[PDB]
Amino acid sequence: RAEVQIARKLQCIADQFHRLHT
Amino acid sequence: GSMAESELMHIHSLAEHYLQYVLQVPSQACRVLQRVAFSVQKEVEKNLKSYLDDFHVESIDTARIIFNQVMEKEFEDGIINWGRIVTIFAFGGVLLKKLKQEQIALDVSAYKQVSSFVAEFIMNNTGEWIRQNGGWEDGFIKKFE
Ligand SMILES: [Cl-]
Ligand SMILES: [Cl-]
Repeated sequence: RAEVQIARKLQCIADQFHRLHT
Repeated sequence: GSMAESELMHIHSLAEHYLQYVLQVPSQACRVLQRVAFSVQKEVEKNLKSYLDDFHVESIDTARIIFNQVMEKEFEDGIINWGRIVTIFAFGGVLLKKLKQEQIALDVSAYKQVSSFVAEFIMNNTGEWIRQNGGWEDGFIKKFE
């Protein structure tokens, strides 16, 4: 459960970066 | 070939330098990568503090297991971009900091061990994508210009 919420947060952060820089 | 080998060694240098930065152990991609990856690491440590507190990273093997399980879940959709790549370095630092706090076996070389599994994941999951998308100088750095 902890690994899923971490992974999902990293996905979300990665998305944030991707959206900002494109 | 030799090109894939050179690519892995370059990724390893990037990972080693980032992790050295994380632990204050004594190039432009390195500089920008360090800043953005650290901003991610800080976000994770602040916002997922209780989840990170559900793990005790008492050994290098435990660090590797958790890194791979989390990264595998992150990357399960097969999506690759520079944002995603940055998060791999960041989570490696997050785990290295925990390992330094919680490791039982004396390990002064832990950042070297972590840099190796971090470099392997990056190469194995994103290495081809990196060369297909401008590499570090013409791809990654250009994201900031
Ligand atoms: Cl991106
Ligand atoms: Cl190497």
